[PDB]
Amino acid sequence: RFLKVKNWETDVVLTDTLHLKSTLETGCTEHICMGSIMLPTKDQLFPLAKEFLDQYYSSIKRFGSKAHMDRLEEVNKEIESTSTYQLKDTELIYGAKHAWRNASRCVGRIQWSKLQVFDARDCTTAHGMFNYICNHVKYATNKGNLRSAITIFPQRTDGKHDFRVWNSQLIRYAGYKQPDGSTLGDPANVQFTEICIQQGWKAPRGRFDVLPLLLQANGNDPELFQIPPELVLEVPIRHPKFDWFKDLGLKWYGLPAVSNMLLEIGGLEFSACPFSGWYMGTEIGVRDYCDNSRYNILEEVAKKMDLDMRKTSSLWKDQALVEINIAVLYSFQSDKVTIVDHHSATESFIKHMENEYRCRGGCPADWVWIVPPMSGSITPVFHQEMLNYRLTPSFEYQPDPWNTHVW
Amino acid sequence: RFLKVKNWETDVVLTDTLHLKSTLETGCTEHICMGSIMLPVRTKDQLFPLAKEFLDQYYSSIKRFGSKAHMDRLEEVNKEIESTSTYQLKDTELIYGAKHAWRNASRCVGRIQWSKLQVFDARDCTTAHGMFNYICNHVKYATNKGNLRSAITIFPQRTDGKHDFRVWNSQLIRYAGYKQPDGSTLGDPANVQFTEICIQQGWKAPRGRFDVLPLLLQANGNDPELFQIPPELVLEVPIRHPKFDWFKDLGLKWYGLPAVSNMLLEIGGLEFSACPFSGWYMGTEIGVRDYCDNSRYNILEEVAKKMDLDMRKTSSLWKDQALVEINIAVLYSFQSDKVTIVDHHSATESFIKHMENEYRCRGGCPADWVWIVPPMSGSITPVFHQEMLNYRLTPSFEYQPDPWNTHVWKG
Ligand code: HEM
Ligand code: HEM
Ligand SMILES: C[C@H](O)[C@H](O)[C@H]1CNc2nc(N)[nH]c(=O)c2N1
Ligand SMILES: C[C@H](O)[C@H](O)[C@H]1CNc2nc(N)[nH]c(=O)c2N1
Ligand SMILES: CS(=O)(=O)C/C(N)=N\CCC[C@H](N)C(=O)O
Ligand SMILES: CS(=O)(=O)C/C(N)=N\CCC[C@H](N)C(=O)O
Ligand SMILES: [Zn+2]
Repeated sequence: RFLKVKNWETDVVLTDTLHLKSTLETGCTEHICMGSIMLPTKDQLFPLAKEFLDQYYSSIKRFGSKAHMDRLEEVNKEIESTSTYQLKDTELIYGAKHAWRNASRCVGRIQWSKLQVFDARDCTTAHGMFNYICNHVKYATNKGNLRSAITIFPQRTDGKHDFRVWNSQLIRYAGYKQPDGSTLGDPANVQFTEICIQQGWKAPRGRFDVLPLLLQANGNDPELFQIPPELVLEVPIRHPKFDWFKDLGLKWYGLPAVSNMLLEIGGLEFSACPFSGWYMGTEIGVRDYCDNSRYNILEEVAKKMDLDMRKTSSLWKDQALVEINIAVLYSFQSDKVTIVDHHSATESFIKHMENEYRCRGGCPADWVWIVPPMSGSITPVFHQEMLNYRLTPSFEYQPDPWNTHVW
Repeated sequence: RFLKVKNWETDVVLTDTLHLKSTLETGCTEHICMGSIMLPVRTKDQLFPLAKEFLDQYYSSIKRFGSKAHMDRLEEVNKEIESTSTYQLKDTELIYGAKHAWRNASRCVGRIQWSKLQVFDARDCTTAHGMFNYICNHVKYATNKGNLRSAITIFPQRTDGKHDFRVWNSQLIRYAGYKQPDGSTLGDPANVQFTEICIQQGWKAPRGRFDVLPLLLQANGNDPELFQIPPELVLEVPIRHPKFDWFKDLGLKWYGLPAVSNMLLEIGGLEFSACPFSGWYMGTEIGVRDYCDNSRYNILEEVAKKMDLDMRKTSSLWKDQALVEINIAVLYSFQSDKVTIVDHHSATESFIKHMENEYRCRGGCPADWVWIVPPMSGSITPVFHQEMLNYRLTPSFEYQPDPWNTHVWKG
């Protein structure tokens, strides 16, 4: 019931008690671990509301005050009458920060308390959503000095009036299937791109075409909008030693902004809650550029480096991988666009874990996601035992809207 | 029930039914995943079901389930248990058992090889000297002048827990570690405590950076005894780099034969507490972990210094750059000397093929992703993208506590 985690490089041992406050299920059982699986009424709402308000009032050190009991009454009263309730601004902000704090897959949580929350619950139309999102993009980008932000659209009602951003991220590149059988641009976005085209988007059919936004307000049919190009900061990729690197014609965008998740606070469900921070370099250099099902540039880069590609044991893939990732960090830094390397980020996360253990009694963490996709064991997180469990408020996956929506 | 796993790179989806045959616990629950935790005397009562389950599995494997030979063996084992409180495995069952413990080892990426395992039956051994002789033969056979062959040597099983056979070494071949008065460590820091024990037992330490440790062997619950492996049996590889001529001057070498000796082999409820086994190295074990872990030889700085990398900011990726060069050197050296080794690309690609074959022919393949994914270049290996299910099958290899913690010293 009190659980220990050991760091095997430092022998530091931490005791976790926070897991007892865990509510949602992991997918695992006593017989089987599913740790590496990517996706494992009024009666329901009151305990959920109560549990949240209790933690909220405890956090402002007013647990069991007349203000607390009054609010609990108030939220119960509103549920009994309307079947839902509305969060105070203070609760919304707390809930949002805590959903980030509880995100077991996020290595960047040392930042969790510095999150600008944009309350867009007064939004009613897709044009309204576009305005809120441009404002978020501009604020967060901050001319390259990135600031974490979330924009929160109105909460789910009967579930037939959902607000959704159909894009997986606010800013992403189009993917096209070609007569050739190959893919131009980002293969991850082939399906969404087709949905955009079918909805009327004029695709430039290039390698790095910034997708349009497909915004759904109030369960209505979604609409297309182009983000003003001047609000989309992009970084040309060059290498500090290889003058040829630029001829690869690579670029990426500065602002990572996940737009397809669901924010749950106090049992209320926010299906449109785009949030943004900044990149760890490996996300772009290792995953986006080198995944086989992504831009898959390893072959081309190794060729320019004139590495012996005959045998896997020459580690040509590993050498190219490093140089690609040096270029990504070099380019962002040269252009003064915030980016963090995996050494620095994982070091910060260890310090964050220690803070969380000291001040909160633990930190839910998913090792499979926290350890970077390159140079795993030379980062301190590789050697850190982590306990994974689900706390609320949370960010949850939700099904892609096109599978669900009724036209 | 049927459980699905997806490969997110290929979209291949596999279906697991083998998890239904799993009995032992994982450490996880519906409320908590312990997938990254390193470590999360039986009665006659519990022994016969364990034997029956194992013998049913054995007789099914040889297509003799429900045969007279099957039934007579169950009765024979049952009678032996009630009469003697334990039983003895037939040689065939021992071989099947040891191979299956390997097949079931969810943290092992090398399992494509599981069916080729040379099993040395050392159950007639009685003394530490007898153990030394068995182990020398295992080393020489497995080494095979660099053409490494997988092998296991199996000493007598546990009886009352007071007469255990144990190899105190964590591997048959490993380098000494010495803590210096100034707090620095000479040699391998992982082996400091064991080295101290060896010295206290009477080993004369050469006190260098790569001294092969003596064997410390316990037979029949007796106090352990020291022995030096003949150096001519210990194959070692000097580490050099194909392009960097200064790399040799780091003075690095490593041994060719990895031979884990501190695990317990469980077959049909019987416990083999001394069962050293060996295969061959994946390059990253040495080049990433043994050389570059901060708490091991820790060579990253020195290598990057010699490479003249920009070491003032982590964001130059100097550590990553040096890491690749070290790992190229390890593979180049082993290959140049004709000592078996496998790179992490080959080994993981082979593992995915193994895993797919196991799903099709066995109904599953328990695998621990945390351990299977290599410690460098994770996502450019196919295993990173493979969903895996981890569960415990028997026969199995288990951790056991270190014997210096439990041993009753006779004097
Ligand atoms: C400020 C700098 C941040 C850094 C460096 C960072 C880093 C990361 C990384 C590397 C991942 C793994 C992503 C992947 O492999 O696709 C991740 C996941 C995640 N992050 Fe953070 N993040 C940051 C900010 C934020 C913010 C502001 C939020 C929410 C307010 C957040 C919430 C999440 C969530 C929910 C996941 C898991 C998403 C999933 O399961 O796909 N992050 N983060
Ligand atoms: C033939 C070539 C083999 C290769 C390339 C190989 C590869 C590996 C690697 C890389 C690991 C993780 C090691 C670590 O990080 O410390 C491992 C673990 C393991 N292997 Fe294999 N292995 C091989 C043969 C064998 C054999 C012959 C056995 C037993 C018969 C075996 C049983 C195990 C077990 C039980 C583990 C988990 C050890 C632990 O939890 O500490 N392997 N193997
Ligand atoms: C199958 C496996 O769970 C999957 O590839 C995971 C592994 N670790 C990951 N880690 C991060 N940060 N992001 C990912 O997309 C993944 N993918
Ligand atoms: C805490 C964590 O479980 C621990 O460092 C593990 C991670 N994965 C590993 N994987 C392998 N192959 N070997 C190891 O020693 C480890 N160590
Ligand atoms: C998008 S975010 O909120 O800042 C969190 C983060 N840094 N990464 C999340 C997903 C981004 C994705 N891995 C990508 O490479 O585009
Ligand atoms: C030792 S073995 O049975 O061949 C399995 C294997 N390849 N590795 C297991 C342990 C070796 C250890 N990682 C080492 O670096 O010495
Ligand atoms: Zn688990």
